[PDB]
Amino acid sequence: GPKPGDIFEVELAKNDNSLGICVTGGVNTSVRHGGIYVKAVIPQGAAESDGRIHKGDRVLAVNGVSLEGATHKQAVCTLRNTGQVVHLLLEKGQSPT
Ligand SMILES: *CC(=O)Nc1ccc(/N=N\c2ccc(NC(=O)C*)c(S(=O)(=O)O)c2)cc1S(=O)(=O)O
Repeated sequence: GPKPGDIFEVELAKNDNSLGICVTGGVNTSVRHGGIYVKAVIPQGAAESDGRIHKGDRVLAVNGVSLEGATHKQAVCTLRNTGQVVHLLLEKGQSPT
């Protein structure tokens, strides 16, 4: 598989179903690393259906936009405001599934 600490890109299509993602992190929200961790995933929502993204996975960028620094609300509203195919950048070292 990909190595731990591997930066990998996922293009998540919202083809199957609604996004059904939420995130946490930001300015030193609950999570210490402030990483934009996936907070919730709707069962068989786009992330879960795609199987690549799950809860606890950490996003850093969104279509080339460093989401780091931003608050958890922007992080959610960002996904919520993104389109069908979105380029998500994630780095390994995420929580278990
Ligand atoms: C998984 C999760 O946490 N989802 C969540 C959490 C809280 C709410 N309640 N109110 C709310 C609505 C909408 C927004 N932001 C945008 O619409 C861009 C916020 S936030 O900005 O404070 O996060 C809060 C809703 C939801 S939802 O089920 O994802 O709508």
